[PDB]
Amino acid sequence: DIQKQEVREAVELPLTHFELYKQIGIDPPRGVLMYGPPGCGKTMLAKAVAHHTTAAFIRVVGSEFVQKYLGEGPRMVRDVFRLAKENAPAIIFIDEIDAIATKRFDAQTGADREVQRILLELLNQMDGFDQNVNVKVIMATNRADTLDPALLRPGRLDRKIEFPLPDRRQKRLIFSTITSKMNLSEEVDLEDYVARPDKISGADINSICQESGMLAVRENRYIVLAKDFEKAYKTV
Amino acid sequence: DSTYEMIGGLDKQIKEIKEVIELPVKHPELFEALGIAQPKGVLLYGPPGTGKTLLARAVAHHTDCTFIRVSGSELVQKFIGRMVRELFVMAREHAPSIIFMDEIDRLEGGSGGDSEVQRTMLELLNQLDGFEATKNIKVIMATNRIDILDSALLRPGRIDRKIEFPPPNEEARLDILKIHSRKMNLTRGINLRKIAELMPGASGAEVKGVCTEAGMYALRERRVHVTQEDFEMAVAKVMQKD
Amino acid sequence: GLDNQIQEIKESVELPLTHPEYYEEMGIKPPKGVILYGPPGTGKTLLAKAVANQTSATFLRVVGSELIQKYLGDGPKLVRELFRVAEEHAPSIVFIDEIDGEREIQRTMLELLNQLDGFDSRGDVKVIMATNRIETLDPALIRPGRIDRKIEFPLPDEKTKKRIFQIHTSRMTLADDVTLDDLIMAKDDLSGADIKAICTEAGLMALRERRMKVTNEDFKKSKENVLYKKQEG
Repeated sequence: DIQKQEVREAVELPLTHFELYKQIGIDPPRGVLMYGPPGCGKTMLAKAVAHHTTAAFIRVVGSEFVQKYLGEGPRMVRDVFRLAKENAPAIIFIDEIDAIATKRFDAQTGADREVQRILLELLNQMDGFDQNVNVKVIMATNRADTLDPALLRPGRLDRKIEFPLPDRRQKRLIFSTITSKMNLSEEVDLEDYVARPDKISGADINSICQESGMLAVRENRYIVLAKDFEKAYKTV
Repeated sequence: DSTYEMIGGLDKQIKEIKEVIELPVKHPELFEALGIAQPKGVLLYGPPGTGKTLLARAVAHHTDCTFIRVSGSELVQKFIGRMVRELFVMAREHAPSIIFMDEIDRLEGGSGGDSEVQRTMLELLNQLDGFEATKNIKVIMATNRIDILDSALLRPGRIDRKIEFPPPNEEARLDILKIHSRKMNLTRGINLRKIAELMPGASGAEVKGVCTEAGMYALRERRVHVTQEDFEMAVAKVMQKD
Repeated sequence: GLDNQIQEIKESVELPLTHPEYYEEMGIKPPKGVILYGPPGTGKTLLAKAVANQTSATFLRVVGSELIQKYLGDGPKLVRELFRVAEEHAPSIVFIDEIDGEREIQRTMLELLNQLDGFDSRGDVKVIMATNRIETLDPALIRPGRIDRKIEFPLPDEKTKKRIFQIHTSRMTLADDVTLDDLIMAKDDLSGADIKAICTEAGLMALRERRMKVTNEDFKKSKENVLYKKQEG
């Protein structure tokens, strides 16, 4: 009863109470970091938080600004940030940061140092805009060792929701929010069907469930059952 | 800016460092009667003193010189720049300057690029050790974190300066905490003396830990003014991680 | 206390390219150079001995041999570049300081041994070797480099440190109680940067009270920091 309260008061309360932080003078932290090479994720929590509120959202592919341009970067991130702080409150999900957070000694590859200057440039602009900015910026990664110490430095990412061993309550939550849109029954149970993908580490479990929906969409069986779950697990 | 009104508690160490840094500033005539040269620099090893950079930016702010770091933590990494000669050209044009690395304070790739930066500053110390373009070019190391082993190992105190800095003055715990309380909205019925003196043993980062970890309870209760009970809870909130 | 030594080795190193009537007509031709070493090392003692040649000449300074272990075993190619640039820059003086798998180190050490001797090169430039201790290096490097004469660093003969102290204190202000015999006699195996360091910190410590004159009690009081620092580790 503390994770949903901390994340709740750390997501929905700062979203519409900026003037109160202007009064008390404390910047609300918004950076939520996800990690863990076994569990890919980036879909259950990204689409869960991205779908708990019926508003606008602007997602970006990990290579949305890599166009070897030096002057187009700040214009792109400045335009996205200004339409995100001016158009509507959106939760930007930045993915694949390990490819844009790598340093290089040789100056001949100015595109890598340029895109890390873009990532560090928005990392500095979010620091200068800590005084109640009208945008939420969540971030996810899988290889934090290659990342720079500026990303994991405090003041930027104050929340680190890991996935080492989720209890049964988190299974009822993250699996209820995904079974509420699918055809459930009395036999549908994904507790062992999520314990086994923890023994044999498999990525994008939610995408594998979507593949199970692609095998159950053949109009041969209305309610998805264990045959498509275990079949979708042994095949893909 | 971070002038003397935003840093305090090292009166003896600034009284001792004015002859290392402030000597070529206002009294360079002692070169004949004394015979001094340009040393490598100075460093402060130990726990983070909550202002390890405010002192370099303070002496640099009073020297009226520029602050150009190497790692480029805040949009100053590619603005100047083999990316090794442009720093020496800007150091030649801007003779008064203070260098202090802040971002550096996997073991396969991180020590690869970080080893390229270490080789960069090593060959820069070879160029500055061999020849010299202009004066007032000094580098300052930062040993406050755990992953700092190259600067503490390569600088034992044989041809460089060393300062024992576990117990700076107890003002790194008290009066710079008062300074960090001056910036934020502070009430008038607070007593930072007892709550600042009753945090021994753990580390020297009690200032930033109690402020930043207290902002979560000042953010929870949404109090317009920070009370002493918030810092009292922050003491436990930072001692739980010990 | 080394004026006759510095003029003996000075004549031993200045005979090439200067005073040619007693260099090539009589047939001296020592086309190998000398090898030096200092027990305190630090490069300032040997730099203060070889600095007499840096007055009116061209000098080259290569300190340390770390450029071989810090990278892949490229070999003696850099020594060959220094050899061709020394041939293109014959009016110069070659000086190497801080000379400090295994099958490659031995073959590049024998290749450097034959290269340093110069089997296919006559007298074109002088090469001077320097290191911390001559006992650590292999004695095979003696015949190519040192074929004329070698010299060791003398003892505190109370005249070398007295002359250096006079040069450093030619314009300084010292009190009458500041004696010299206890200083030049108490010190043992200290370079010029040590006496210059204790004089520098002595004047800087005497500056704390706006005193333009340094007393002997403040000089020894400043010396307590160096004597205590060298014995701490």
